[PDB]
Amino acid sequence: ENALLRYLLDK
Amino acid sequence: KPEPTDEEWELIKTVTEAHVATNAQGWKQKRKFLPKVDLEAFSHFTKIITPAITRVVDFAKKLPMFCELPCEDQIILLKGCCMEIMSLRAAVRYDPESETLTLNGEMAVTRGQLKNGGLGVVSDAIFDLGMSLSSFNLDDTEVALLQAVLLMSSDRPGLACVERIEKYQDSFLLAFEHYINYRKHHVTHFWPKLLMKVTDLRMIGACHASRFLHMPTELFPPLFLEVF
Ligand SMILES: CCOc1nc(C(=O)NCC(=O)O)c(O)c2ccc(Oc3c(C)cc(C(=O)c4cc(C)cc(C)c4)cc3C)cc12
Repeated sequence: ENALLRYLLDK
Repeated sequence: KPEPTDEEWELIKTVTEAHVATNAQGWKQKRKFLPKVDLEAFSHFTKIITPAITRVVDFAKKLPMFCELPCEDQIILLKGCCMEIMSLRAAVRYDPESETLTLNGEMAVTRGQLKNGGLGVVSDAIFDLGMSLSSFNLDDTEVALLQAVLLMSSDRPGLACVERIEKYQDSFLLAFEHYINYRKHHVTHFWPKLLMKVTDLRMIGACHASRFLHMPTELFPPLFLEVF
């Protein structure tokens, strides 16, 4: 649930 | 005709750079012409989707205004404009001689490949945009500014900061037109016609979303699925 997006956004 | 202010010159520098930095091989030299709908067509395309989505994510992150929003807002803004931006980015790379779009700065596709590759009528829409964008002679600042307008869209379902986001888009819209004024394109009613292209790009993004409601999901790259 937007886990990969969430990652790419925080990093 | 009002030309860009100094705070606006800096906002143009900010966006142009973030776009140039996230735009593949800014490329005509490093090309690779590719050869009910064959999932073999999917392979070449879904494999190039993730690097393209990522570049959009990277462009977003390099605009301070975007980084100032809550993550759940950033997610919604990136979902809503990713295909719109990948689509503008291919359309400005339409070559009327080959009649091709350049994806990821290297792969040259045709109307037919992209459509039978699974895009359907959205393929005709993107080719038509590219064809009609040839006489516009959009430079890297104009493209980056279109991208910021699509990104900063206040009407996306679920948004929390509708008011802040709208305020940012008004900003880019004014810098964009004052820069358009500064550039004096040899095309009539240039600013109006651009706003019409923005609607063409937003139709592309709404139809792609609708065409992704097709039956398995594990066959589709995972970032593609997270940006519908
Ligand atoms: C051309 C402008 O859009 C694009 N632009 C670029 C690009 O140049 N990006 C520049 C940049 O960001 O630097 C691409 O690399 C693209 C790769 C695949 C693609 O098309 C797709 C295809 C070919 C199939 C699918 C699908 O899996 C699928 C989609 C729908 C709507 C329906 C069904 C059934 C399947 C999804 C997409 C995005 C579209 C791309």
